[PDB]
Amino acid sequence: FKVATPYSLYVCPEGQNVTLTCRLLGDVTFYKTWYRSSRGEVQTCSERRPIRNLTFQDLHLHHGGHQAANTSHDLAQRHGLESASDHHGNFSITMRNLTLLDSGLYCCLVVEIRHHHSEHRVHGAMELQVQTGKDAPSNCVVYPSSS
Ligand SMILES: *[C@@H]1O[C@H](CO)[C@@H](O)[C@H](O)[C@H]1NC(C)=O
Repeated sequence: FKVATPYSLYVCPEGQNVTLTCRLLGDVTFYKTWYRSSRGEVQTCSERRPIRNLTFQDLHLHHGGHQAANTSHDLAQRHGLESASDHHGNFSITMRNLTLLDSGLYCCLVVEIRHHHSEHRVHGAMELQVQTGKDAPSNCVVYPSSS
């Protein structure tokens, strides 16, 4: 049971939209959320820092394997953040109108809860650099995670 991050680096200009993506390979509930963190030597995605004033708890989803889930219209409208899990193990966070305060190390956490004492936690890490200089790209440049 594991998480694939297609892309480890996203380099976007201010004012763009970006979707950060994690993909799930593998009844049971899932807890899935997003937070900014840091890339430690032995542990990455431990510390849970806010994304634009919201926390992993605000952005979290809780859904069954036959189920999709997304954050509310009022969250999207108010914070320009949409977190969404489709039926195909695609888990994403869509950020509207990037500012330089959006840069950071983003983590998707996915918890498989098979039972009260049976939780498996997996995370994916990806950097978002929001650029502001004359050389900033016209839209997101993205760097694959692998091969
Ligand atoms: C970002 O997304 C919204 C759709 O919610 C759209 O109105 C806007 O044109 C988009 N901005 C860019 C730069 O694509």
